[PDB]
Amino acid sequence: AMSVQNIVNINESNLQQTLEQSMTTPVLFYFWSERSQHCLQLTPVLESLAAQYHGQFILAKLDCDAEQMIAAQFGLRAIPTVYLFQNGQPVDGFQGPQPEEAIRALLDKVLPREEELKAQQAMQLMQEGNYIDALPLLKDAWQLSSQNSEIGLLLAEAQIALNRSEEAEAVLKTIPLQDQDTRYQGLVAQIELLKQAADTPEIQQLQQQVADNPQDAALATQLALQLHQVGRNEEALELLFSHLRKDLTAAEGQTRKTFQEILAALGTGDALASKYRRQLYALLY
Ligand SMILES: [Ca+2]
Ligand SMILES: [Ca+2]
Repeated sequence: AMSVQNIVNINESNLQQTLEQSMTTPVLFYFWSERSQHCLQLTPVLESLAAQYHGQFILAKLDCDAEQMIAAQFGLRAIPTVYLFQNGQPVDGFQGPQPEEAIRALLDKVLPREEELKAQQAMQLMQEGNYIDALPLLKDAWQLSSQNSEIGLLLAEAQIALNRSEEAEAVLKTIPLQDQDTRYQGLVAQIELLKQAADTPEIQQLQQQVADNPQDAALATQLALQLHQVGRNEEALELLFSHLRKDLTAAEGQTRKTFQEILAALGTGDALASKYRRQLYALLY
């Protein structure tokens, strides 16, 4: 049934739909009467909570004078009654006037928390491969949830698809041992595979040659270039930046040129690049 600000008036034409809606979205049934002075207080309050809650619950007004038989079916003892429905089943409710505060308390006890809504917005974005916009929702939701496991797993999954394996690892190390179940174990395996896939023969050999020659700018620069080949961009940038802090001519300007090519490749939309651009500017000028 179509709502206007998430209010529908119940009659025999829409009872069954609304009861069915209740399986997915909680429904606040409000048994009311034009003749009830108490309904005159309650009505305005319930309608504006129906506005302020943006579809998180539907208000189902049942006029008990116009719809006497539908009302007898619910088993009313007084008008007004307000009953929260979920799964076609009454959950909680009350009878008589109530301040806004008791109503919210009844509503918020059942409605999804901010972090759950955020997690669901993020899951949709991830559905649309928009991992990049899912990330801030998941960080937000994860903090709000006090770093709960379920959200944790989603946050790690997002960081992995974004090639932020280090960040994902840091999240997963957070998870209680008892929650290290199937999904978690798949994530840990992905990470190991990702790491292995980025640990190239050429990188391994250049690595050791810089471990033992921690001053050859040209060696560090070819390495940085290999790291870039496989998306290890942060390591490649920090290492090129280490040597630029010492000499801007490093390895005869190849350090600076490689540094700026990587930044070019990462584009304007990269937090990582944008960080390093500003450090570069401050260092050069
Ligand atoms: Ca378990
Ligand atoms: Ca400066």
